[PDB]
Amino acid sequence: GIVEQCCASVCSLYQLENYCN
Amino acid sequence: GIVEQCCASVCSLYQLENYCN
Amino acid sequence: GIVEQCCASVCSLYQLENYCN
Amino acid sequence: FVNQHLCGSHLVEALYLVCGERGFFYTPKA
Amino acid sequence: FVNQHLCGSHLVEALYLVCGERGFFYTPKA
Amino acid sequence: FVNQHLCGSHLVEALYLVCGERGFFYTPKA
Ligand SMILES: [Zn+2]
Repeated sequence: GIVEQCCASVCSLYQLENYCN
Repeated sequence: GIVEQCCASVCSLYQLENYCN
Repeated sequence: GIVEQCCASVCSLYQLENYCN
Repeated sequence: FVNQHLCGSHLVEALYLVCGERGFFYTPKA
Repeated sequence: FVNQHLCGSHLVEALYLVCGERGFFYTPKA
Repeated sequence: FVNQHLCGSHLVEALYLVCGERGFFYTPKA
């Protein structure tokens, strides 16, 4: 998931918007 | 000690209360 | 550089003053 | 924008910085 | 409450969050 | 003062704490 992907690999801020309400 | 145990293993917040004044 | 040296080894605050404006 | 490696309480800050007023959900796997 | 892995300046924040008005002592081994 | 290991967004805080009103430049290698 994001927590794992941002912490095992890299993620972008665009991917982070997906978890905003 | 706490610094080492919280950083080598895991500690709980209850254990942290021990070092408050 | 600083980012690399502070993160691969240790640096001191005196070394940090070098990058202030 | 740049690709970031984020782990910890450091990440949830980026969740706040990204989100803000929308609020977020923080869902780790355990 | 949950069991936390804490290392660094990140930890002393939890010392403040836990303690607060009591104040704390921060004693590393060196 | 003591010798610090600094990595990340954690470092730039020390850049602010060290510098402050002078401002700083943050130059990683990439
Ligand atoms: Zn960290």
